[PDB]
Amino acid sequence: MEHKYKNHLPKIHETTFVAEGVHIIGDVEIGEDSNIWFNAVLRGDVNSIKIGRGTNIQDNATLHASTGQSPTIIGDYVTVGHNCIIHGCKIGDYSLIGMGSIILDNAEIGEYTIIGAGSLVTQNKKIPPRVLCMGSPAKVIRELTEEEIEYLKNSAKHYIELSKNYRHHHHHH
Amino acid sequence: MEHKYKNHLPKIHETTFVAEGVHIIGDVEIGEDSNIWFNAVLRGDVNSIKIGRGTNIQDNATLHASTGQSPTIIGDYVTVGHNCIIHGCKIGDYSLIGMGSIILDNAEIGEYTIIGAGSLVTQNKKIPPRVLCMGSPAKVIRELTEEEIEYLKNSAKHYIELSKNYRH
Amino acid sequence: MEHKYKNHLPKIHETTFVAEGVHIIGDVEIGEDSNIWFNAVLRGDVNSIKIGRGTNIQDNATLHASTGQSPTIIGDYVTVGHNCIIHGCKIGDYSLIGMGSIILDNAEIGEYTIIGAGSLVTQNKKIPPRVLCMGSPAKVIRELTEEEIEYLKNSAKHYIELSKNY
Ligand code: NA
Ligand code: NA
Ligand code: NA
Ligand code: NA
Ligand code: NA
Ligand code: NA
Ligand code: NA
Ligand code: NA
Ligand code: NA
Ligand code: NA
Ligand code: NA
Ligand code: NA
Ligand SMILES: [Zn+2]
Ligand SMILES: [Zn+2]
Ligand SMILES: [Zn+2]
Repeated sequence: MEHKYKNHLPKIHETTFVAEGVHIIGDVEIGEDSNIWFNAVLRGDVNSIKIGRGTNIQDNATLHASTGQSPTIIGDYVTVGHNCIIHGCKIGDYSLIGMGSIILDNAEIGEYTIIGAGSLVTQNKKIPPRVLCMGSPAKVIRELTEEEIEYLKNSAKHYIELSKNYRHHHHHH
Repeated sequence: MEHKYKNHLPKIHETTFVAEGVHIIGDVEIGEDSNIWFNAVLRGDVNSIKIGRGTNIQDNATLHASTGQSPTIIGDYVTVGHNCIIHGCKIGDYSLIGMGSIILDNAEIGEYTIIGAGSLVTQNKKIPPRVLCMGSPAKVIRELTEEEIEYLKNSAKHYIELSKNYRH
Repeated sequence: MEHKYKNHLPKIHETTFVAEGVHIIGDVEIGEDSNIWFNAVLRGDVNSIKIGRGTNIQDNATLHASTGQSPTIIGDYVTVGHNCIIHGCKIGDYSLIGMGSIILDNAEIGEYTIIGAGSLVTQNKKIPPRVLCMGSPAKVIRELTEEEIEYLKNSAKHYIELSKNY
């Protein structure tokens, strides 16, 4: 579902997959090949949400922001895990937010970074590119390996392929 | 959406805002200007849920309770953050439950208290009023400042304004 | 709702309770008297999900799995708490996953085990039967008492009875 808020209707690319039970409200922009999964809520009322190209927002997640704080800005080929809370933060390209994590206002996650499952990235926290960061409050643990970087090169692209299988549902018996 | 459970139909004030995807079941009472957000579940089957005036229950949250344990009692002008799990506990007026927190059966949160995001308030835990409490397990950190009290004086009221802007 | 994915239709027992707002997709099998609560998502697209008999999956939870990793296999009379994330793991009979917990790929929870609320069981972790395990990352704390075993013997049964009252 797409809902209007004041003078704002969501701007959703024609190639974006939106699963059932989703609510996208107001000032939300979602780029090509991005894919939004079951029961996710993307609420752009008090502030804006922008999602780039080829990014997945997984099931039961919530995206929001705060009046007068940073907008929610998510780059390209990002993976946001199931049941995440993404709140007024910036996430760089190719990064992965582990399922069940919480990212608070004005935080920034560099590109090609893994946030471990169940992490809490607190307000204003700055996380560099190419690291593993995890815990509550989350801390930078180590640099990613070449294999982990390669995994991030393609994790979102596999979700794009998965979402195309759903977009062609009416082309399957 | 409201659902009957046995003999119980939800008692929702005429001015309560309820977003889409919400399921409110059974013995649930919600007061004037309270506002319930997308995909929240308020399940009053095994015990009662009561929410006062001007309280927000944010998106993807779950409110439930347990047999023979404490009902869920939430006061006025309370903020319950996104994806919280609120279970058989008492929450005093003007308090804020940080997003993604879990509050277990028989816990009590005093009035004018902030629970930090991602906290776990354990069973039977009593958190005093006018403090910041955070962590898993959650611990009292310090008393709130008057600026934080003033924030709590208005956080729920700004949510009321927000809900009215949807023009339901 | 039971959504088809490619050639996979969910196989749901006639006695399985499924609440409103639920999305069950693809290669998902759910057995007799199991009960799936409001807004839960059970997504069997990249891998399968199997749930036995008398098991509850509570509100706002998500079950999923990963390509090339272990399927999600949940036994009989299991309790999965509200807003849990259950991912490519095996859960033994009569176990209880405390609300808001996360179980990652290839983990195994032994039967008659309690995972404390808000816990994280990491990938490939094998939790023995008949213990309490809690924390993030979760650790085994102690063996369960007879009182707690009795509680696990009745927890899912109470959810079966609750679901039938709907
Ligand atoms: Na719509
Ligand atoms: Na829904
Ligand atoms: Na959640
Ligand atoms: Na790891
Ligand atoms: Na993607
Ligand atoms: Na609505
Ligand atoms: Na909050
Ligand atoms: Na509890
Ligand atoms: Na096919
Ligand atoms: Na714990
Ligand atoms: Na730890
Ligand atoms: Na059950
Ligand atoms: Zn918010
Ligand atoms: Zn419950
Ligand atoms: Zn997954």
